[PDB]
Amino acid sequence: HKSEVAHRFKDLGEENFKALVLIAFAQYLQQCPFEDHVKLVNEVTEFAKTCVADESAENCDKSLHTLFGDKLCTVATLRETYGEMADCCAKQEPERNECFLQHKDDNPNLPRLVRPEVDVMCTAFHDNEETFLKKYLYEIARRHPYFYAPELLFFAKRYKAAFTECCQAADKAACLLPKLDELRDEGKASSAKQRLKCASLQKFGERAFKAWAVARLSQRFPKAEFAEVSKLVTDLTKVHTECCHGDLLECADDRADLAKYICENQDSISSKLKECCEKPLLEKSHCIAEVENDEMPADLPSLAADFVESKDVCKNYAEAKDVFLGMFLYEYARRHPDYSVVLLLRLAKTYETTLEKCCAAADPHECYAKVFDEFKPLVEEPQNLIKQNCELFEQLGEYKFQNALLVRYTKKVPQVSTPTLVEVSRNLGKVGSKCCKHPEAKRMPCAEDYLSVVLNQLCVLHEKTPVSDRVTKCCTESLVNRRPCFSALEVDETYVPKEFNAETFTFHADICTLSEKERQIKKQTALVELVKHKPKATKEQLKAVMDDFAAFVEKCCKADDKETCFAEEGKKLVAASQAAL
Ligand SMILES: Cc1ccc(C)c(OCCCC(C)(C)C(=O)O)c1
Ligand SMILES: Cc1ccc(C)c(OCCCC(C)(C)C(=O)O)c1
Ligand SMILES: CCCCCCCCCCCCCC(=O)O
Ligand SMILES: CCCCCCCCCCCCCC(=O)O
Repeated sequence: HKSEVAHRFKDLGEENFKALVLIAFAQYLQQCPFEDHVKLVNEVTEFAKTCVADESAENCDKSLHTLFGDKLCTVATLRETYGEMADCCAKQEPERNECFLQHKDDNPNLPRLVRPEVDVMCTAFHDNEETFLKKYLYEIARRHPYFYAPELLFFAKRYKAAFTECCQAADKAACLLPKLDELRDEGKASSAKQRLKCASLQKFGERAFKAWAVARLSQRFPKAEFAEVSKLVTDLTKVHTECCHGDLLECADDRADLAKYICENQDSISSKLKECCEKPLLEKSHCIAEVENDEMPADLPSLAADFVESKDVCKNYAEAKDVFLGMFLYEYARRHPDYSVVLLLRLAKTYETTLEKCCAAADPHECYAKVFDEFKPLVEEPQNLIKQNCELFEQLGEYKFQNALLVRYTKKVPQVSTPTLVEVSRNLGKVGSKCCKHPEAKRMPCAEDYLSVVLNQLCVLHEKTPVSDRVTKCCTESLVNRRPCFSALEVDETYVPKEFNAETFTFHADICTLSEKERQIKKQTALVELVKHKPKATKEQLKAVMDDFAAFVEKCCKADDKETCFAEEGKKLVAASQAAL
């Protein structure tokens, strides 16, 4: 209205406003120390409060984009520190705003953030809670300058909950450390998913995006009508396109506007939105993105009527193909919330191929008559992969599951580096955890969401140490072919066992006192190495060498002459194994 800064202040509230302003500057002034940022926040906050007191006070009618840039431009070492960024200040708005968007830093070469000791954290949290929370807010934002600010704030609030609860329990570290572990992983996945969505919008184009969204929205809002779903999809395409361009306030406005539309139209969308639609602006859109699926309408027709039997299949289709294809997607997805989106895209692509062929025939009905038979194999390939894999995760536990993967994937592509093999296999294990805990109906969606980041991370690592043609092929396959391509790779039978290195298999009882995390990685590294030298070992025959180590490392670790037990029985464990494999 009259004062944008006043409006935002009154809507977010002071606490939220302060945290968001800190995030906003942190992501642009990535090198300025925490103290300089607290300074800007307080200066910006004092000015806001003057505009809340009196909306027509001086400078209160300036745009928030204008006020943000001005404040960026008053930083004294701007030219010194950020170089080219300072030349943005020589421009008029809106070219100045656009100039700042281009000069952030994806890789600020800052040191790794080190998790202090539990008691060092709980005493810092008790002493100056705000200073403690906000510094960590600063450190994350400057390292993820593209992370959507409100989402980062919601994480911060969770961090607060964990420290509040655990810094008072008997075993602090037992309470706090799994929580820190979950939050970090979930924040890393959210960050990768955000950048991957924008990368996918450019790589694959707007058609692919609309197809994906139709399917997803139809699963979540099965009672909505096609036209309403398609109207939602049109807007979300704008929103994602704006957000990916990078301007935080424009992204926030577009998201907030969509949430308002949806909340003013719950009757046409979903019966599960009531609670989200009571929450304050800051949380509404995030709440909606996570709402559970509506119950689908009872007693829906077979898709056969409108898509196989009807006389006007080919006539309906040729009039507007993507509309007709999107109605198919809509009708299939609403009945199938248990499917992955990509599966639904494979079915729609199958239907599209058949109509392209058969609508040219003299008797289209005769040609496309058996099109639904073509769906059965596509549906069962990923259901079988889920059922089977999730049986093993229920049958081994995370760690042993992880070990089974290491063997499988090293045997498949034994040229991949050991750290990549280890990182990715461990992550795949964690996909098991997040997803096999869900009932059938939620399995394929869960696996799809997390696989997409895990497999992407594997591909990104792979572009930079390319050892395998077959891996490269799957990383540059189509959207729908990527995961099936991975699943299809055969064991490398034409491989050459890796040269033996005595040191690689040598443990120096360093092992008995390491964190369990490190003990796992070390065991897992060697397991990979084991398989890299002896690729031809058999299931039951490997379990042999593995169970030698099982007992070995246990007896040479019980306090005593550790040092030479790992020197003696070790050369004894190496030698027995080479001849046995
Ligand atoms: C092919 C492609 C290209 C670009 C993007 C962003 C894609 O993801 C769709 C966004 C998913 C959405 C709509 C946010 C949801 O699940 O609610 C897919
Ligand atoms: C660590 C690594 C190295 C090399 C490859 C090829 C990997 O592929 C993982 C495919 C995962 C999936 C889709 C669940 C499957 O097994 O079918 C993994
Ligand atoms: C310098 C002022 C920067 C202020 C940025 C904070 C406003 C962004 C949050 C808007 C609330 C969330 C909207 C939404 O995503 O639904
Ligand atoms: C290795 C553990 C990962 C979790 C269990 C395997 C999941 C199989 C994936 C099936 C669905 C993938 C999505 C798709 O391509 O349709």
